[PDB]
Parts: sequence; structure tokens; C-alpha cells
Amino acid sequence: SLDRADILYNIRQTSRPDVIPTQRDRPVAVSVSLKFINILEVNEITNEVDVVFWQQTTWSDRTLAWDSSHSPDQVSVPISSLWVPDLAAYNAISKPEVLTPQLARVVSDGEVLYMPSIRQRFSCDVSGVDTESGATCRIKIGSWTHHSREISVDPTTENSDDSEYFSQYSRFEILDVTQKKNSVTYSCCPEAYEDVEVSLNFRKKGRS
Amino acid sequence: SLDRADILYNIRQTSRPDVIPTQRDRPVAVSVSLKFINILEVNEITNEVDVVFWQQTTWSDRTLAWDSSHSPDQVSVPISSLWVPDLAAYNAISKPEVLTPQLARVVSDGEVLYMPSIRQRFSCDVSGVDTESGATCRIKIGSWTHHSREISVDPTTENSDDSEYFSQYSRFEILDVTQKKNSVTYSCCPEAYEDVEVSLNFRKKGRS
Amino acid sequence: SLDRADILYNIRQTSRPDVIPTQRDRPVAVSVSLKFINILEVNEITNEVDVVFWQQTTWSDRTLAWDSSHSPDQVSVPISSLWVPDLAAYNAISKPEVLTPQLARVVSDGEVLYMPSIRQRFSCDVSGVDTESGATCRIKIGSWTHHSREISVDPTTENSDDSEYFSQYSRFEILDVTQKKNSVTYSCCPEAYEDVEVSLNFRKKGR
Amino acid sequence: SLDRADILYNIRQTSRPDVIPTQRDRPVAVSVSLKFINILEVNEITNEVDVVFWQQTTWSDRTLAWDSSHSPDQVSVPISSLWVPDLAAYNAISKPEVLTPQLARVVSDGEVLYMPSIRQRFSCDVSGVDTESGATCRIKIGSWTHHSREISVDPTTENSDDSEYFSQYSRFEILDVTQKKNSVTYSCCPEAYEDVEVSLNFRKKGRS
Amino acid sequence: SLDRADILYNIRQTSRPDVIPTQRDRPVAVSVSLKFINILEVNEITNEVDVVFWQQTTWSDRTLAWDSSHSPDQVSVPISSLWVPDLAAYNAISKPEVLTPQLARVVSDGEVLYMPSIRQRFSCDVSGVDTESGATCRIKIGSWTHHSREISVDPTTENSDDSEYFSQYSRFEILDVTQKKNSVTYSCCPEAYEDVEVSLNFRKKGRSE
Ligand SMILES: CN/C(=N\[N+](=O)[O-])NC[C@@H]1CCOC1
Ligand SMILES: CN/C(=N\[N+](=O)[O-])NC[C@@H]1CCOC1
Ligand SMILES: CN/C(=N\[N+](=O)[O-])NC[C@@H]1CCOC1
Ligand SMILES: CN/C(=N\[N+](=O)[O-])NC[C@@H]1CCOC1
Ligand SMILES: CN/C(=N\[N+](=O)[O-])NC[C@@H]1CCOC1
Repeated sequence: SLDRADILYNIRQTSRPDVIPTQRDRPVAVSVSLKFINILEVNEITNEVDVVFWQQTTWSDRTLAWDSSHSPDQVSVPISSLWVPDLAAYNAISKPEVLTPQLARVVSDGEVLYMPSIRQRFSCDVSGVDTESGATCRIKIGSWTHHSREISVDPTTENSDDSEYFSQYSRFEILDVTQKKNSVTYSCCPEAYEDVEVSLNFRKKGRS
Repeated sequence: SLDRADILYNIRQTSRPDVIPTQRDRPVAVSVSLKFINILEVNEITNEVDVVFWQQTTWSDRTLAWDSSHSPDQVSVPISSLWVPDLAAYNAISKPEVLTPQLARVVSDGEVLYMPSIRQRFSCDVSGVDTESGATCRIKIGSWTHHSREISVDPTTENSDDSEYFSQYSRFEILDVTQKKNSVTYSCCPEAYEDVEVSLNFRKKGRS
Repeated sequence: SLDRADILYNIRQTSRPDVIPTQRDRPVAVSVSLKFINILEVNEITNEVDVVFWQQTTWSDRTLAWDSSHSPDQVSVPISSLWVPDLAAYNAISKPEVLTPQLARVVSDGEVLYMPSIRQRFSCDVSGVDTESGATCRIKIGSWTHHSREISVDPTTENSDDSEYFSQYSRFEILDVTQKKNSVTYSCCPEAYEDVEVSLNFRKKGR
Repeated sequence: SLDRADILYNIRQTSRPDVIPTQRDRPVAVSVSLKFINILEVNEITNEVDVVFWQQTTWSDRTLAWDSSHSPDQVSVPISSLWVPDLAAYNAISKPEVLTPQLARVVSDGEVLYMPSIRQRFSCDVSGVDTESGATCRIKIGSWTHHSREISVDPTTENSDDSEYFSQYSRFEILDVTQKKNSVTYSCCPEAYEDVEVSLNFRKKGRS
Repeated sequence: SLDRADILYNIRQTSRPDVIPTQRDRPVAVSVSLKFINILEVNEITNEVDVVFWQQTTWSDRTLAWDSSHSPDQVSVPISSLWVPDLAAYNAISKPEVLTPQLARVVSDGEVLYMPSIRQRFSCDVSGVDTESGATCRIKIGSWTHHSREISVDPTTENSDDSEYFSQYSRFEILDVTQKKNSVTYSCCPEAYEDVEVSLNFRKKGRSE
């Protein structure tokens, strides 16, 4: 039997945080799912939104796996000990302000879950925010330097209510969230980069 | 007679900052109590408030214990040398600004006390703040990555006064403070994550 | 049958982050290209703009090279493990805010592509911004400490399109972007500092 | 012989940054003295000020001492290489913005002098700011984790001018400064933390 | 038989970044010159100014010196790998925001040039900014912890053009910059601290008559 200290030690022995854990020459399947918590500061003039969301990020790194027979099957681990996907919001206009402890969960099979609460500002369509049908702000997230042969990005469609963790005290409300998968090619390169496009359909709440 | 240096060096060689100090496979029992020192930058339209609180945080790591018959029975220790609970306010919308030195006290029996002064912005019900009944702003605080089997969160056992350390110079006054245990399951997982929900009943001082 | 872990391990052994990778006494040929993504704030009175651009930067560090005949020919690498050109915008009035992960792409032949997305404020000519012919804001980017014999700077004057990646949600639009080679030289010293002058010809949308 | 390089070397290898340098079992005598440099922003509605002060801070760490018969008797040392008292402003509402290089001065006897320029925001009484009487903003500075038996806090006895280095360009002027020894105690515990109360008596300057 | 990597490796082992390289009993002669590039927010009610400037900082460190017979006689070196004067603006009300790569130039005789673009806010006399004769904002720069006998600050005696690099797109224009020298003794300590006073005389462009 190993304790949590032994597991963490074994992870720091086999984890190479600067090396993508591809198996075969297959891409690492990264899942990304936003859970919007708040919409803080909207500007229809400048098409800018300030949003708080939980970024559900899962992937597998088999280098972290251990025997969990008579031992715990999960640990919390600082992300600086692990390879993490180099996700970027393509239409972000501020750095991500990470509000939560920078720890990820690692399961004994090597499945990793990182879920930071992030506050960030985006350039996106705010038109119609004060109308009844709302604005639809599209947020694009994928790897910054890993193309499709290295990272696949995919949404996990089991939306635990679009507006489930969303603050009831926002001035805004969510009408709909659709998370569609997408790709882009840049003439720099022959390569394509996978992204999740997250469409946030929201509006200012009416008054009685 | 061990001196403070000896006490510290023992802690350094034993403490594991990235390893939760569970006993057997029981949860680490963490205690959290917010002393409110100030309410600032209130906004009833956006439902947002800055708060300054001392976040009293107690837990035990019995491996750190020493005999304090002919030696000091407490030392100040930088938190970077200790495991510290990965606490987070679930309805924070800014990262905590830690106003005080990041030092904890380790007692010779293995009890640890970290009490940082934190300024932080929250999304919560600010309605009625200028009325007599006041507003009730609920702050949730618990482990981000450790479920109920790994970390338990409990309010401090005693009900000390609400405005005891509260700036007399604030534009607001506290009417009542209420700390209640709580526990949520999330879409990610079947396990539950414990929190203390602090209910801050406060209002603007009457013009007197 | 080398792998990504080998490639990185070898980079760690050969790479000198603080040492300019000049061959002989020939300058490190650095290529710079700004791709404008957004223009966020413009001030017609103060002559200041807040912009978002991808700064596509390429150079060669031959010490990084490896045989990729039976292994990957490219890896993503943190810039802390590489030497990076000490580029600065001469007319910037804020620190560069790097929005993206700080990883460069390294090719097996030693070629490096670093492409940060950067938000930054600049002091430049905003006159004309509210007219059809628009304003012309020039950004000067070159090495801060390495002269012409040490670093050379050149645009990637390809068939590069202006608004290809530019946000349609900006209140401004790009009319044209020309990136021309230049050299500043500062009164004191017989040392010329090469730069790219990026002329951003833009206007506010609407009548 | 024994040049500055040797002195820095010995400091670096003798210093214990995380261990208080208590001579025998008596508190570390810390001296604190704010010299006000500016009052930037003030708000009489919110009872908040933004001030700039040099924090003259002296104490002794005897282990650092060296023989300066044939060598220098004073060196500048980065505080990161030194034990430094864990001072906090109890009524601070912002992190101390240190404006100067983080170097202290070490004397061959072991006396350390650290004097950072700090810009910081405080919650204090601002009422009267635009009268002849003026306002009196009290600032409390003591150790955050070390009680009376570990750290003692005294104002420096120097009878210096109160406006001496204060900016003539500030919108405000200082009528008087009083720096007074005090302690604070909490209902949790019997231990007392010593502090200086600094009483800033200032007002808005007239055009006349 | 020596390249740039060799020069850096040798600097690393000779260089003591936390040791001022005083020679014998002399102070280290630091010379300081501000090349004003921009003047941003100005507030006359509050007497505060936001300024961008290149802080031309030069000094000698013979520990760094090497033989440049068959090697480069100058390298760019990160400032963390060498000793740097602990300069401070006395009347600054914000941390210096360094806009450029933090690299210094080292010549093989051990002469060091370090010249960050700095953006920083100051408390100084802004009254007059919207007048013909303009405002004069004084910026005092000197060592924070080294006294006259350890560091000396003297203004670059070069007869510089004041607005040589000053943005033509600024709202302000520079009338004059003058750099004097001072030696102040405070209340903590018996020794004197050298400073350069930089008087920046400037005003708004495009005023009437
Ligand atoms: C976002 N655009 C992009 N390329 N491009 O536009 O030519 N990404 C791939 C780059 C490879 C290194 O980091 C980014
Ligand atoms: C200042 N307040 C205090 N107790 N209290 O407020 O009840 N003790 C010192 C704390 C010990 C750990 O960090 C600070
Ligand atoms: C708060 N949300 C949560 N799950 N969820 O929202 O689906 N779990 C906690 C996460 C476990 C790993 O990092 C944090
Ligand atoms: C600049 N001011 C000064 N004294 N004073 O103002 O009373 N001495 C230098 C101090 C020595 C260590 O930190 C700074
Ligand atoms: C770019 N500017 C320059 N001269 N100048 O501005 O007067 N030389 C390079 C300097 C070498 C050290 O830091 C910058």
C-alpha cells in the first residue's frame, strides 16, 4: 500500500510537465466545457464582456498512472507538477484571472481533471443584450501551439443546465449555451488548430 | 531544550505542502471563521461588494508535534512550508488580495492556525442595504479539489460578536453574521464538497 | 525512435537562453510580423491607442537541432528554455500584456516560431481616425540591446492580409498595414538598431 | 582583511529568514517609525486615505555580527536574505506597495535597518479633513503572528519633525503626528500583539 | 579562442549581484540621465504626473572585465546576473514599470550600460502646465541604501538634446530639462545620500497667443 505522499512522489518521478503525453502518435484528447458563473461588465458600444466561468478540462496522461488496489484512487496535485494543455481564448482581451487554487485531480488510470474558476474579458458580439432575444457572445478556446495531430479539442455535451451554477445576482441571465467543436487553418502553416466555440446567449434581466 | 530553529527544521523535514495530512483515511477537519473588518465598494445595481475579513483557518497535522515542556509551544512558519487547505470562495469575482504576511502558527500539539486578512469582491444579494432590515450577502467557502472524505469544513464552534473587529469607520454596519455548514455535489463527480456559508446581514448607517 | 521527451532533454543540454545564437560573426536574422486582432481604445486628443496583435517572430538557433528522420520534427517549448530576441516596441507606453501560453514552436532544423498574442498601449498618430482616409499609427519594433551586427530585423512581407484575423466586433477597421524595414540610431554611439516600422492605417466604422 | 563579498557570504549562510533572532528568551526589540511623504487620495464619505510613508524599521540579529576592525562595518543586503519582522497595518485595506529597492542595512554589531517607501490605503477617520481642526487618521502597525513575548514594538525615540520629508505639492498638510506604543488582544486568546499607533493629524490646504 | 557563451559563463562566476563592486576605498561612480519620451496623465489639482523615460544608467565593474583580443568586446547580459545600483526616485508614487527587456550592456573593460524604458508616476509641481512658461516637475533619483562613500550619482555631463526622443504625438512639449546634483543627510543615519534632481520644464501644446 502506498500513501498520498508516495503517489505524489511517484508522479513527480514520471511526470514531465513540459512534454505532451501522446500515446502512439495519436493526439491528446482534451475536453473543454465552460460553466458560466457570472457576467459582470457588459459594453454594447465596445463589444466587450467580463465573464466568470469554470473551465472543465479533462485529458489522460498515462505517465501518472499507479496501482490503486489497496491505496487511494485519486489525488489533488499542483498543476506545475503536471503537463497541462496550453489552452487560450482566441478572442480574450485580458489575461485569465484564475480565482481558484491551481490544483488538478489525478485518477489512478491517469485521467486528469483541472477546473479553474477564471475571470476574463472578451471581444465578442454584445449587440441585442438589452433586447428580449439577447446578445450571443461567441468564445473560442483551443491549444495555442499544438495542432490537430497533437491536441484534439472536444466539448463534453452533458450540459448540467446551462444556467445551473450561474449567479442569481447577475444583472444578466443566460438564455442558451451551445458548445460546438471547430477548427482553424492559418496560412502560416499547413496545420489546423482545434477549438471549442462557446456561444453565450444572454440578456439584461427585465424589471416588473 | 529545543529552540525555535530546531522546531522549524523538524517541521520542514516532516511537513509535506502538497500532501493532505489525512489520518488513516479520515477527512482532515478544517475550521473556518470570517471576522469581518470592513465592507467597501458596495453596489446594489450590480450586486457586488468588496469585503475585508480575517479568515481564521484551523486544522491539525499531528506529525509536526513536539514536546514543549522546556521549549516554545508555538512557532510562526511560512505557509509555503506547510500543507494549507485549498479553500476558495465559490462566489468570489476577484482573486483574494492577501493583506498580511503569509505566516501560520504551528502549535506543539500539531494544531495549525492561518489567519490572513483578505480583501475580495463577491457576487451576492446586496438588495435592501440602505433599508433598516439591510442586505444579506452569502459567502461560500470550502475546498476546491478535496471532497468530503478528504476535507471537512466546519464553522468555528463559538459564536463571538459580529462587529468585534469591524471598522467603526465603514459606511456600513453589521446587523448579524451566520455561519452554516453545507455540502454540494457537482456535475463532474459523484462525491460531495463541503463548505461554510457565511451570511452577512449588513446595512448603511443611518445619517447620524 | 526518439520521442518528444528526448527532443526536450536535448534542448535543455544545448540551449543557452541568455546567449545570442550567432553563427560566426553573422547577425541572428530575426523576422517580425504583427497581425492585428483588435483595436480596443483610441484617444484622438492624447494620440494613444490600445491594440491586440499576434507578434509572429521567427529566428534560427542551430544548437537546438536534432535528427527527425524517425521522430517528430517539431515540439512546443517554453520560452524559458530558449533564447528569445530582446524585442521591444520603441513607442509603447505600457508593458506588453501577453495573453497566450508562453511556448515557442521549435523545428528539427533549429527554426523557432514564437507568436504571443499581445495587448499593448502605444503613442502614435491618431489624427484622421474619424475620417474615410483614417489614421496612420506607426509601431516601431526592434532589439533593445543588440545592434545591427548582433541582431537583424526584417518583416515577413509575404502576401499578408490586413483584416484576415481582425475582430469584426471592433469599433475600428483596418484599411491597410505596411511593414517596412528600418534602422534607428541613437545620439551617443556608432551603433544602429534595426527595426520594423508597422504602419497601421485604420479608421472608426460609420458615417 | 575581509571585503564586502566575504561579509555578504557570511550573512547569506548565517541568516535564518524564517527563524526569529531572539537573544536568550526575550522578545526581539523592533522599532517602527513612519515618516509621512504624501497623502494622495482622501475620501471623507468612505473614510479611506491613500498615503506614502517611509517605514523606518530597526532590530538586532546578533548572529549576523562580524569583526569590522579591518573591514567594512555596514553592508546593504536583500531582505529576502534576512529575517524581517512580519509587520502588518491592522487597518490597511490594500497590500503595501513597496516603491523602493528591497534592501536593508546590516551593521557589524548585528543591527538591521530596513526603511521601505510604502504606498498603502487605510480605513480611518477622515472627518474634518477640510477644516482648521483637520482629521486624525490612526494607523496601527504591529506583528501579525508574533505576540509580546516574541516581538516587541516601540516607536523610535527620535524627536524628528513631522512634515520634514512630506511633499509640499500634496493637496494636504500635516498638523501633527503622534507615534504611540500600544498592544491589542483578541477574545480567542490571552496573548497580546504590540503595535505603534500613528496618529496622522492633517487637513486639506487652502489656496490661501 | 573565446565566444559569447564563454563571456557569459565567466561573468556568472566573477559577478556578485548582491555585492557593490567598490574598488579600494572609492565609491562606485554611477551616472544617470533621463531621456524623456512621453508625458501621459497630468493632474494639476493633485500635482501628479505619469512619465515614460529611458533611464540611461552607466557604471564600472572591473570584476566583469575580460580579454577581448580574439573575442567580442561587448555582450548583452540579464541584470539579474550582475550588480545593479539600487536607484530610486524619491518623489515617485508608483513602482517603476519597466517596459523593455531587462538586459544590460557590458563592455570588456567592465563598463556597464543599463537603460530601461520606465513608466512611473510622480508627485511634483504641475502648476503652470497650461501656461506659457510651463510647469517644472522635479524628479530626484539616487541610491536608496548606499551613501556618498559607497555610491556617487552624477548627471551625465553630456550636453544632451532634451526632447531628442520625446514623442511628437504627446499633448505636451518639453521647454527644458536641467540635471543638478545634491547630497542629503536624513534623520536615521549620519551619512549623506547623493541624488540627481531632474527638473522637467514642460507645457501643453496649442495654447492661445
Ligand atoms: C493563432 N495563430 C497561429 N498561427 N498563425 O496565425 O499563423 N497559431 C499557431 C502559432 C504557432 C506558435 O504559436 C502560435
Ligand atoms: C491577529 N489576530 C489573531 N487572533 N485573532 O484575531 O483572533 N492572532 C494572530 C494570528 C495567528 C495566525 O495569523 C495571525
Ligand atoms: C466546483 N466544481 C466542481 N465540479 N463541477 O463544477 O462540475 N468540482 C470541483 C473541481 C474538482 C477539480 O477542481 C475543482
Ligand atoms: C533614504 N532615506 C534614509 N533615511 N531617512 O530617510 O531617514 N536612509 C536610507 C535608508 C537605509 C536603508 O533603507 C533606506
Ligand atoms: C535602444 N536604445 C539605445 N540607446 N538609446 O536609446 O540611447 N541603445 C540600446 C541600449 C543598450 C542597453 O539598453 C538599451
